[PDB]
This record gives sequence, structure tokens and C-alpha cells, in this order.
Amino acid sequence: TLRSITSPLVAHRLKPIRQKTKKAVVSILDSEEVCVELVKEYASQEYVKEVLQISSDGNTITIYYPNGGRGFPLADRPPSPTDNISRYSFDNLPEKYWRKYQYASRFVQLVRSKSPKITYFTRYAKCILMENSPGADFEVWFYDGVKIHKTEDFIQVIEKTGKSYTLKSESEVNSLKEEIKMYMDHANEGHRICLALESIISEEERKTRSAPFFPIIIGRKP
Amino acid sequence: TLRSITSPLVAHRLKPIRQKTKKAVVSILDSEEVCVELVKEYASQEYVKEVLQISSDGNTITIYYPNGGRGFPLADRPPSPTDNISRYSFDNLPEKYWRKYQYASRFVQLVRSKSPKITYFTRYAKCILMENSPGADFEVWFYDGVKIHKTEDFIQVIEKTGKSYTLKSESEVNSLKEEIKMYMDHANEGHRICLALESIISEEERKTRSAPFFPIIIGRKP
Ligand SMILES: [Cl-]
Ligand SMILES: [Cl-]
Ligand SMILES: [Cl-]
Ligand SMILES: [Cl-]
Ligand SMILES: [Cl-]
Ligand SMILES: [Cl-]
Repeated sequence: TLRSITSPLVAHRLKPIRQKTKKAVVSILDSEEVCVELVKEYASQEYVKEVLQISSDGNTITIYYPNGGRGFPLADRPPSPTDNISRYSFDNLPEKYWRKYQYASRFVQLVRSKSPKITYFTRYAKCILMENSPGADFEVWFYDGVKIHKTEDFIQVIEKTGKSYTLKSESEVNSLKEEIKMYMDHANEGHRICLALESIISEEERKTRSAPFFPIIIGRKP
Repeated sequence: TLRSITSPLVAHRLKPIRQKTKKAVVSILDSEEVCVELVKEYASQEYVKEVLQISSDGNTITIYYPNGGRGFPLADRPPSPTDNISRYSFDNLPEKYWRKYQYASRFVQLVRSKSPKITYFTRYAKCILMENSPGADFEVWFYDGVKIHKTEDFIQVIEKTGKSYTLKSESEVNSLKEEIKMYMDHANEGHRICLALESIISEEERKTRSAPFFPIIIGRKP
């Protein structure tokens, strides 16, 4: 089952963006739909030959072949579909499209990892909870120039010149320079607070509202 | 009793600012202390002869007379105190100082009423809960050009041309134009949401004891 392999992408709250690779051009549209344009090379120009159009909730996939299946010149936006389409639920998408769905799925997931959900200004730092929940990335931009980038798999640290190093196990973190273990105590507190605030706002989001409660920016730089 | 005329001012979260009249200068300092410099003019130059230094919570008043009471030329910041001071709790400030305290008190009150606590972007409007709690001003900037400004004694409405009118009682509110009642029901929802969000966030702020949770910016303009 595809739902075993990955979860449906969710592009809610994500800003429009276009990524051009060798394999595809993946776009998050203004409607939060995600499109995968499979581009073919007929030198010099590239043609859009196939399009996967994925719904913002990730559960509807519309596949079509623009220009009668002959192709469209790759443009700034994807070609809109015609009544000639094939369409599937996520749970019903044939495997032949799984790899292409995941192009979108992954891109969305990457964009979420760079999309601020909650920004929290503290005395020493600017905290940013990202959108790739759960286990979202957590960035910490201290004003002195120190940068801490939290992940699920690791914790990055960038010192004031560019001394970059990646910390993994807690046993490796304890072994860090002792003026730094305090920076983490800040960064971890922000993280706890941001997570704390995310929870409370989501709860309030569930009840009657009129617009999303995310993103949120809390406070200001001094 | 002074507690009858005002509440101790509150300058938390308020941005630095300086206002000059002929008789005095009020500043909200970067520390959120509020100063009243009483100014007198001696041959073209103006001197600070008296200073009231009020705590950010409005409950401590330190009063002094710079340069021996002869004065210091009015500068960009108030003259700092010396060993020679008198200092009072709010409830203990002598009447001789009440009108000068009220000078700081009124100014702080004007600033809060113009200082955003919660900014909330909707599909149709930009809502801003001000800081003059309780009964804070709540202004609503619809994108189409309609403006609604909720206030303590009344509700102003500005239509797309400049049709300004004041509603003070339900009798004028029910009697409102029927399509305007639509703008108002939004505005009223925004207020409830913003008030709801204010309460839930302050509560979590109390437990955390770290950088403030206000102001916030919720969402984005479409
Ligand atoms: Cl291009
Ligand atoms: Cl349709
Ligand atoms: Cl098919
Ligand atoms: Cl959510
Ligand atoms: Cl929503
Ligand atoms: Cl002292």
C-alpha cells in the first residue's frame, strides 16, 4: 500500500514555489496544490509531457498529457488540464506513479522543513519552529552570530567564524565546549516554549475561527 | 486618594518614545521606565529642573532635582539620579506629585491604545488588538477599504468613502445598514478570536517566565 510507504503530502500554509530538477519540475501552486511536470528533452527546448496534479490534502491525483500527449513548452506555470485526465485517490494510485508522487511528497516535505510555523524572539536569539511536523526542524539565530539548527537526526552548531560541526548522540553533546552547553539550554528552552505554544494555538484553531492561526511571530528583536 | 484618579501606569512591552511639551518631556525608556522631566527656560536654553522616574509597573516613583536643582540642559535622555533622591510607592506618592504622575500615566495610556498586542490577518481584514487593556481598542482594516475601530465607549465605522459614524448602543447597532452588519460581525469575530487568543497565550506566558509572548503576528495578508 502506498500509505505504508509514505503519507499524503500536505501543502497547507506553504508559499508558492517552483523547483526544477533533471527528473521533474515540482511546484506548490497558490492554491496549495502540488504539480509534478515530467519534462522531456527535444533539443533545444524542453516539453511538458505529463503532469501529476496533487490536491493540497494530498489525497487526489490528477494525471494528464497536455497537448494531446505531444507536449507543451515548459512555462512559468504548469499547463492547466482539459477534460482528458485520469484521476485516483492516494489509496488507489497505481504503483507506476508512486515514484513520481514521491517527487512531490519529498519536495513538499523539504519546503516544510524551511517554512517557519512559529517564530519566537528571545533575549539572545531568534527561534524558528519549522513546518515539517512532527519532529519539525528548529532554528536558533542568536544575535551574537551563533547559529543552532535542530533536526530529528542531529543538531548542527555554527560558531562565530564558521566553525561548523554536527552533534549526534547525547554522549557527543556532553563532550562539547562548556560555554556552549548553555546555548543549548537557551535553544532547548525556546524549543520547549515554541512547541508549547504550537499546541495551545492548534487547540484554539479547532474551535470556531476565520483564518489560520499559523504562521505566528512572537515578539521582536531588541 | 491617587488610586482613585488613576491606576499605576503600565509600560511593559511598549516601544521607546519621547514626547516634548513646553512644561515637560515624557519618555518611555528602553528599560520601560517612564520619565517625566519638568523643563524650565533660562535664556533661550531649556533645563530639566525636576525628574519623576516611574517604574514600568507604575508602582515606584523616584523623584530628584538635577544639578542641585539649578538644572541640566534638556538632552536626548533624562539626567540620571544622584545619591539625592526621594522615592515612593504609588500609594504613598504625595499629592504634590499626582498631576505629574498623571502626565506620565495619560501618555502611557495613549501609547498603549496605539500599540498592537495581537495582529490577526483574515481573508477580508487585518485585525489589530491594541495594548490598552482591559477594554482595549480593536481596529479592523478590511482590505476593500472599510475601517472599523472598536473603542471603549463606542464603535466607529468608516465606509469606503469616509462615511464616519459612531455607534454607542445596540439600538444603533441593530439599526445598522444590513450589509454593514456583515463587516461588523466579522470584526466582532476577530475581536473574540483575538481576545480568546490573548487569554490563552498570556496564561502560558505566566508559567514560562522567559521573553514575552506579545506582540504577535498571526497569519499573513493574502
Ligand atoms: Cl526555467
Ligand atoms: Cl473537476
Ligand atoms: Cl492511467
Ligand atoms: Cl495544523
Ligand atoms: Cl484553515
Ligand atoms: Cl538605588
